[PDB]
Amino acid sequence: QTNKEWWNLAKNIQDVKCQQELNRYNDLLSQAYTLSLDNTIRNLVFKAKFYSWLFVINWFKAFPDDFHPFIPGLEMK
Amino acid sequence: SDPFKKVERDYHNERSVHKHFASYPLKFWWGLNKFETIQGIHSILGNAADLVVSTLSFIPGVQGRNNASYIENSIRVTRFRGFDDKTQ
Amino acid sequence: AIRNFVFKISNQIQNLAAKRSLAYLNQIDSQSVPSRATINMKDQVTQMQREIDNMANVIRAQIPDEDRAEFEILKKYYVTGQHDSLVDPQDVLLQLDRIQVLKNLKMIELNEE
Amino acid sequence: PEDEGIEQQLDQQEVLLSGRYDPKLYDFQEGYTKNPEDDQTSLIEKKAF
Amino acid sequence: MTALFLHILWSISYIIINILYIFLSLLLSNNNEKIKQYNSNYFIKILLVLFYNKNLSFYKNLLSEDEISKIEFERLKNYPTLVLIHSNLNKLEKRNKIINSFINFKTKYRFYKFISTNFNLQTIIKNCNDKIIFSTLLYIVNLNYSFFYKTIKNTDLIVYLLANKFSILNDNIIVSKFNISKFNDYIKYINNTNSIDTYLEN
Amino acid sequence: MFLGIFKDVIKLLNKKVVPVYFWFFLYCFLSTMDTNIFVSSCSFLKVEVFGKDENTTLVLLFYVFYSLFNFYLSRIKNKNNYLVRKHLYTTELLIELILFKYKLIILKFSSIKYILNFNVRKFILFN
Amino acid sequence: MSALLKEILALTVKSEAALWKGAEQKVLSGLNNLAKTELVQITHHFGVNKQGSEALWSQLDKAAVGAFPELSVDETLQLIDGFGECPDSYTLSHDLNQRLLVSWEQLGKLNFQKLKETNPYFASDIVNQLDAAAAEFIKVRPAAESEAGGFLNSLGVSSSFNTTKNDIYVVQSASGKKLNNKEQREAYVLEKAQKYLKEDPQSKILDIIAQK
Amino acid sequence: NSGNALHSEYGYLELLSNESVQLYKDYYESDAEEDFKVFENLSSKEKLVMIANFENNLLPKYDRSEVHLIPKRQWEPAFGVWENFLYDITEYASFIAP
Ligand SMILES: CCCCCCCCCCCCCCCCCC(=O)OC[C@H](COP(=O)([O-])OCC(O)COP(=O)([O-])OC[C@@H](COC(=O)CCCCCCCCCCCCCCCCC)OC(=O)CCCCCCCCCCCCCCCCC)OC(=O)CCCCCCCCCCCCCCCCC
Ligand SMILES: CCCCCCCCCCCCCCCCCC(=O)OC[C@H](COP(=O)([O-])OCC(O)COP(=O)([O-])OC[C@@H](COC(=O)CCCCCCCCCCCCCCCCC)OC(=O)CCCCCCCCCCCCCCCCC)OC(=O)CCCCCCCCCCCCCCCCC
Ligand SMILES: CCCCCCCCCCCCCCCCCC(=O)OC[C@H](COP(=O)([O-])OCC(O)COP(=O)([O-])OC[C@@H](COC(=O)CCCCCCCCCCCCCCCCC)OC(=O)CCCCCCCCCCCCCCCCC)OC(=O)CCCCCCCCCCCCCCCCC
Ligand SMILES: CCCCCCCCCCCCCCCCCC(=O)OC[C@H](COP(=O)([O-])OCC(O)COP(=O)([O-])OC[C@@H](COC(=O)CCCCCCCCCCCCCCCCC)OC(=O)CCCCCCCCCCCCCCCCC)OC(=O)CCCCCCCCCCCCCCCCC
Ligand SMILES: CCCCCCCCCCCCCCCCCC(=O)OC[C@H](COP(=O)([O-])OCC(O)COP(=O)([O-])OC[C@@H](COC(=O)CCCCCCCCCCCCCCCCC)OC(=O)CCCCCCCCCCCCCCCCC)OC(=O)CCCCCCCCCCCCCCCCC
Ligand SMILES: CCCCCCCCCCCCCCCCCC(=O)OC[C@H](COP(=O)([O-])OCC[N+](C)(C)C)OC(=O)CCCCCCCCCCCCCCCCC
Ligand SMILES: CCCCCCCCCCCCCCCC(=O)OC[C@H](COP(=O)(O)O)OC(=O)CCCCCCCCCCCCCCC
Ligand SMILES: [K+]
Repeated sequence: QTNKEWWNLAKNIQDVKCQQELNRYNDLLSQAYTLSLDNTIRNLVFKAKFYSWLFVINWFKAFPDDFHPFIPGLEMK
Repeated sequence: SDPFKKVERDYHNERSVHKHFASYPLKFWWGLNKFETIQGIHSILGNAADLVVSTLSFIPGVQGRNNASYIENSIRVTRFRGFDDKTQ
Repeated sequence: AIRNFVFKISNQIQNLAAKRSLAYLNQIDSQSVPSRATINMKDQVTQMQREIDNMANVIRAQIPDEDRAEFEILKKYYVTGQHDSLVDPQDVLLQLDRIQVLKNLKMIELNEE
Repeated sequence: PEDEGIEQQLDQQEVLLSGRYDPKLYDFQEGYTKNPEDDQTSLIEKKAF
Repeated sequence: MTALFLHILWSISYIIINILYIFLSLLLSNNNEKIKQYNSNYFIKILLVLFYNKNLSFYKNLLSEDEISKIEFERLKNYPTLVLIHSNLNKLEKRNKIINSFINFKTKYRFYKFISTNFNLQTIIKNCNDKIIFSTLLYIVNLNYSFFYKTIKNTDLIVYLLANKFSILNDNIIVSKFNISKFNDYIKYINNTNSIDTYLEN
Repeated sequence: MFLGIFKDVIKLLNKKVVPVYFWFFLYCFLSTMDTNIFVSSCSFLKVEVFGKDENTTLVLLFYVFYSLFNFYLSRIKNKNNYLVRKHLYTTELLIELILFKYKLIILKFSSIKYILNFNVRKFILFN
Repeated sequence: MSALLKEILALTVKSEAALWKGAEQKVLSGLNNLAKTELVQITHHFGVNKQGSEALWSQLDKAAVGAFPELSVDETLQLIDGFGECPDSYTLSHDLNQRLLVSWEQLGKLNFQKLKETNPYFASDIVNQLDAAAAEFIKVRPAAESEAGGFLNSLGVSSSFNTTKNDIYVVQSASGKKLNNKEQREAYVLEKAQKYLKEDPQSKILDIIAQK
Repeated sequence: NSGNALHSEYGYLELLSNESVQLYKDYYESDAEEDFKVFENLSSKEKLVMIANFENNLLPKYDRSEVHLIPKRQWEPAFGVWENFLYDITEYASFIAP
């Protein structure tokens, strides 16, 4: 359960054997969420609502950087 | 030179264009006074220059700032007071 | 009396400093807290260096092959020659200018073919 | 001599061999949790303990 | 301009210290022989490292060659800004003594033959003529270590450098220079040094 | 030792440490425009050069002349010889330009959040 | 031409007195007839074989001085090698030694420039290799000074490049072979110093090593 | 002279971690309900946890606390307050402190 962009980033990242070390790259691996969309008026209203809801749901999750269940890492790599 | 002509008041001269296009890219740096960091840098440089002038004031014809005078302190302290870049 | 008190203070300070500076070598402290702290510091340093290296690797992979050589030159310089006085940046600039000469030749060929 | 280090080792041995701290007699749990849950530490941490 | 500010403050401090030194000399015993006996003191050594330069009269004749060399070494080793200030001051020397070497072709070729026989220059430079490598090495030595030509013979210095370089290994080697006092250098040094390699002697 | 102190003062004021440009700047700063010998006599500098609130034409002409002269000098020097150690200021400027190019590449191919996290971690490690 | 060169080669290999005399005579007669390449080749062969009359070597010096401008890098190197392994009683006039010295220095400078331009880390790597095992007083040396002129040299002040010289050299073998220990390095340095002293009695390598 | 560790002081710590793992293996050798493969490719936190329980049994088991004698410089009445104070300061900076 991953995508080609994340696979490319992971394969470029080499010589890492520790989950904490990989988590140090969590921000870089977050680029896999391309979420490519056009900037039409409807898509812009969507993007706004979706990103606000994502911020709210992340606040409710309140997970730390150590536990990132939705960011694929060492096991899938 | 003839500063008298410049001093002379004129309707057209007063209502003409004084600042041209070329001056804007050469003088836009004056807007950095808005930043507290830049204001502090300038104040530090001015205070250092004043200290140097005071130390070298022993030579004739050079007088440093006197802390007793109110005008000097007020002008040195309120130079950036109430600075607003939005109002012309 | 006063001298003895001063020396007692000095001895306590020196023991504290020696502990704070070299407690990671021995196991006097249960659980080896200073040793684990030093190991963590080294791990963080190595992870930061390897993170820089991996960022360079991914940028290299994503970079076009035309300017891959320029990226290699810039990366090697930023890693090694920035802190070295004997490395003259003029030579690096000359290499960049040779690459730019090739690029300009290709550009003009495309324009006036 | 009653040396400090040797006495510390001997008292640690006495405390651990008294049998009052036998792991068989304890059901380790988080404690701070609202509900009774077993120890949630990692496998390596359990082996270290 | 930061260098100028540092130099000016150091000059003010030096003048004040010299005034204090003259006052102390005129007040106390006032004997240079007595003063010279304290050159090994901890605080006197610190003061010398702080305000001693070969182009100034402070302790002009009160220090020997060994003491001056030790003071210079300490300053160069554990005092960055003082080293900067004193290196700027050293520009006043204006020595600019440039001396050529190897006037006689016979002697130059004999030295080249000795170096070629006793050392392999292919290790230092790859895919190049031996004579060209020898000339390049001479040019490098002249550029870098010519400072010692005032006291050390060029041929002797070159032989010493070659022997020290080849003592490590008679093969291509890689050398990394680190200043652990700096954060970046320290991190790189600890990351690059491995205990297994040291044990294996690699 | 008074003569030694005087010699030390002269050396510390020597050109190689206290630039004559610094001395000239200090003199201009301390003196007014009517007492400064370099500009009090000269009406052109005091009026035409520094007396105009806007002298764009003269500034542009001076800049063009200076640029042409400096380009000619640099080209001649590069054509003649290049194995000469350059000034620390110019060397640092070139180093900064190269580092800026590399940083631009890194920013282009990296995320702002990742950059910020890496910089924060590096600063914490430095502390 | 080719036959004469082959004859010279064969006679030099044979290393007979009469053959050397005949060679010397023929080459002396045909110096003008032979081109620059043949002259350089025969000079190199005579140098390597360690033979040749003083008059022949003097005339070869004159010819080399005359035809020096039309020499390539290989020709210059061969001439240098021959005049290096020339007979002892060959005190040369004060123009060929100057020409050879200038040519060698120019070749070294050009090679240094080309190598540095190809790889900016060439000089840094060489200096690091030299200073790895060097002494503390050697490392203490100052830094290079900027010789460039202009405002910073006339009206301004240019800060020196000198900085703190407390550095640690980590040496690792590229191939991976075991490196020499401290005692082994000391023995190697001592042996090289002894050989250099034997070659030149006046060398102070002993004092240099004893310093640190 | 500093709180940071040198290169020679990290191989020792790596050997400490390896020795802790090997000590655990040796002690629990005769235990069926033990899988040692988990010790392969440990994380940094796991290595720190093992180093926490690391122990060295070749060290002396007695207390190493002891008393060292540092001879003093008896006060010299022939000098004076300031001269004696400076002598004491230089002694502290040169011999007593190091
Ligand atoms: C003068 C008045 C100024 C004040 C009023 C300003 C307007 C009101 C305020 C609006 C505020 C909210 C924003 C609303 C619009 C949002 C549009 C949007 O996000 O669309 C996504 C659209 C798609 O982007 P994407 O999916 O990320 O990638 C596109 C790729 O290029 C891939 O594309 P491709 O290569 O496959 O080719 C297709 C591409 C091809 O696009 C091109 O680049 C081709 C260019 C062709 C010529 C462009 C000019 C003709 C159209 C002008 C706009 C209509 C009139 C505006 C003036 C109204 C008043 C008189 O077209 C598209 O992808 C779709 C474009 C359609 C969206 C824009 C049309 C509406 C813009 C005007 C505002 C809408 C409300 C108007 C209300 C009044 C009138 C009803 O994004 C853009 O392209 C944005 C471009 C920049 C827009 C700037 C704002 C509009 C400026 C119009 C010109 C006005 C004169 C200049 C001076 C203005 C004052 C400084
Ligand atoms: C600056 C200019 C303006 C803004 C421009 C646009 C934004 C630019 C910056 C951001 C660009 C990136 C945008 C996001 C890209 C996607 C990132 C991503 O991957 O995040 C997704 C994230 C992945 O993270 P993870 O894998 O969970 O790892 C957690 C780690 O902690 C790792 O966590 P993480 O690092 O991945 O954190 C993700 C976080 C990264 O983004 C951020 O951290 C946000 C950065 C920008 C905002 C920073 C704000 C800082 C505030 C404090 C500073 C002072 C503020 C003062 C303000 C004064 C004035 C008010 O994503 C967001 O929250 C994106 C929000 C973007 C919109 C920002 C604007 C929000 C405005 C809200 C206004 C307030 C509310 C409305 C008004 C209320 C009052 C009337 O989550 C998901 O994939 C969600 C999946 C969907 C299902 C979730 C279900 C949750 C519930 C079940 C949980 C249990 C699961 C099952 C059990 C366990 C497993 C078996
Ligand atoms: C080697 C080089 C060679 C070069 C050679 C060639 C050279 C050529 C010539 C070049 C010449 C160049 C000369 C010029 C260069 C220097 C120019 C200069 O001075 O500029 C520096 C300039 C100087 O600052 P300043 O104006 O003097 O500061 C005023 C004082 O702070 C006074 O402030 P205040 O006290 O009156 O009230 C504000 C209050 C702080 O009170 C507040 O909290 C104010 C909150 C305001 C509203 C924030 C709303 C946030 C929500 C989004 C925006 C909503 C829309 C409305 C926004 C309105 C505007 C804020 O400030 C404090 O008291 C803070 C304590 C001061 C010490 C700490 C300093 C921290 C950094 C400063 C910013 C801190 C912001 C904190 C925000 C809150 C965090 C919890 O610095 C800045 O512009 C700020 C720092 C940089 C910010 C970068 C942001 C990048 C974008 C980030 C996007 C993602 C995050 C977005 C959300 C925010 C984070 C959660
Ligand atoms: C504080 C005391 C003030 C006393 C005032 C008394 C009145 C007389 C003043 C005399 C000095 C000025 C006139 C003579 C200058 C002669 C220069 C010369 O020929 O030297 C060759 C000298 C050769 O360099 P070097 O020694 O080899 O060192 C190599 C370094 O790379 C070169 O750098 P460095 O490490 O040597 O240090 C200089 C460095 C800076 O050093 C300093 O800070 C200087 C500190 C003060 C030094 C004061 C020295 C003079 C003291 C005179 C008074 C003595 C009094 C003694 C009596 C007793 C007093 C109690 O300057 C720069 O290179 C700055 C360039 C970048 C612009 C920075 C400013 C804007 C901010 C840009 C931020 C961009 C960030 C990124 C983007 C952010 C976006 C948001 O050339 C230069 O340094 C070129 C500098 C070009 C830029 C200068 C103008 C920009 C501002 C400079 C810093 C601020 C001070 C400005 C003057 C303030 C006057 C009140
Ligand atoms: C509330 C205010 C705001 C600030 C906060 C409050 C701060 C409170 C600070 C309190 C400090 C308490 C210090 C207690 C020390 C007790 C020492 C001790 O054990 O006593 C026995 C000791 C017995 O002497 P001894 O060791 O047996 O030696 C006698 C032998 O027969 C002779 O043996 P010898 O001949 O073999 O060799 C020694 C001889 C060898 O000759 C020397 O080395 C003599 C050197 C004379 C000075 C040379 C420089 C002249 C230029 C002026 C000073 C500029 C500063 C640079 C000083 C460089 C180092 C001297 O020198 C002597 O005779 C040694 C005694 C020298 C006393 C004469 C000088 C006194 C004034 C010093 C300067 C004070 C600061 C002035 C700042 C500027 C004011 C405008 O008592 C004395 O003889 C001296 C007692 C001195 C008591 C000083 C109390 C000062 C209280 C007021 C402080 C504020 C002053 C104004 C500044 C305000 C700034 C805000
Ligand atoms: C004086 C001027 C003050 C101006 C202050 C304006 C502040 C506005 C703050 C809005 C916050 C909205 C938060 C909800 C989420 C929004 C969408 C989002 O997350 O962005 C990323 C989204 C997603 O883009 P993306 O998909 O490319 O994201 C890239 C990141 N990855 C790769 C991970 C996907 O960006 C957009 O869709 C475009 C954003 C910019 C749109 C600009 C529209 C015009 C704005 C005009 C000015 C502001 C309005 C008028 C103000 C008047 C004041 C008087
Ligand atoms: C043919 C040559 C004639 C002149 C020869 C001697 C000139 C020596 C002095 C140099 C000129 C100083 C002019 C000062 C008055 C002035 O400019 O006056 C015009 C305005 C005055 O500013 P204010 O209105 O804020 O007082 O200047 C500016 O806005 C700043 C411009 C720069 C001035 C200093 C010079 C900088 C270096 C110039 C080259 C860089 C690019 C410049 C823009 C194209
Ligand atoms: K330590």
